[PDB]
Amino acid sequence: MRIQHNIAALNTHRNLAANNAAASKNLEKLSSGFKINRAGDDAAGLAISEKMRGQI
Amino acid sequence: MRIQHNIAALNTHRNLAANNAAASKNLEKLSSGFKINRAGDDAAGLAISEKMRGQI
Repeated sequence: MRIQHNIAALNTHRNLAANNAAASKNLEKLSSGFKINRAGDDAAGLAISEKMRGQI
Repeated sequence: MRIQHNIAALNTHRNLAANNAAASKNLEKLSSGFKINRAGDDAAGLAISEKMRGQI
């Protein structure tokens, strides 16, 4: 309730970690120049891109 | 009745001992930072705290 646990700081830490992760993802997308670097980014579209690259 | 026994002082001693004990309990709770240091403090709540700690 008072000392042993400070829940506001925990919530703030969570949100801070999430924001840092999102910024890191954006940095990856900007440095790479591609919007899809992993399949977790977009599954339907990775396959399409690979087939289109083969066709090109 | 007059000399051999002084009952007011006995009652005062009892109350003094009780107050000292309560103050000591409060000191324990303040130094520890926890409201439940023994099961005599609270039985239903010790178990809940332990299960919640395990889950955390």
